[PDB]
Amino acid sequence: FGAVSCNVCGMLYTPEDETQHLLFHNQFISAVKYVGWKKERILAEYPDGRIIMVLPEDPKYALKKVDEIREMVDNDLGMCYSRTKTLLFISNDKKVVGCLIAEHIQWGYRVIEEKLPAWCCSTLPEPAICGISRIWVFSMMRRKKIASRMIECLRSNFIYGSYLSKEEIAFSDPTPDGKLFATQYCG
Ligand SMILES: CC(=O)SCCNC(=O)CCNC(=O)[C@H](O)C(C)(C)COP(=O)(O)OP(=O)(O)OC[C@H]1O[C@@H](n2cnc3c(N)ncnc32)[C@H](O)[C@@H]1OP(=O)(O)O
Ligand SMILES: [Zn+2]
Repeated sequence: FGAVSCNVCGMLYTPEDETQHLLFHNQFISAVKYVGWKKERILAEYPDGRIIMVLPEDPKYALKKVDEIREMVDNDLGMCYSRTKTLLFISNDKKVVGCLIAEHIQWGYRVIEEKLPAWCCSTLPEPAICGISRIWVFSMMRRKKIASRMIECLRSNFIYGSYLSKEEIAFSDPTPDGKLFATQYCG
């Protein structure tokens, strides 16, 4: 062996990999700490937690909380923020186990892109599509159908009174995990 997987941070490190575990560790535990603000925007309750949503109009403490989770997600993986919404899964331990950021696109044209291993589809844009920019769940909580619950809550609530359909959702170019999570839906 010689390499480790941290039991509270999830990273696998070791040189210079441990001097990078410290910085991500500190960024992690400080990011996932959810105190529990008043009048949170719960979309669904669960035995293993619940799903809140934050909007760009919310208090500063909620927004700054989201940018620090976001900034944590990006380093764990390596645009216009006024139109986003962010969903967070919190554990019963008052910790954030899942994050999903989706942009409301007003000017998106359906296109088909040829890709052997660009055609227009309409003269007008689609009325509303939900672009998923970030989908993240903490490694020691993965494979527990909790991103699936963030999509299910995404689609029930990203636009009040309507239930997003496969046509009405896009996403940014995925990772292997994002791909492995997507073929869930394709079919
Ligand atoms: C930003 C972009 O748009 S791409 C960014 C993608 N995010 C990441 O890569 C971060 C690291 N990965 C993760 O956080 C998670 O693996 C996510 C976000 C991809 C999905 O979270 P998960 O909780 O694991 O997904 P969830 O449990 O809800 O459903 C996963 C399903 O995907 C399918 N799947 C198959 N293989 C895998 C795999 N290796 N990993 C994940 N899902 C898989 C399964 O059908 C699985 O359902 P099942 O467990 O009942 O068999
Ligand atoms: Zn650690």
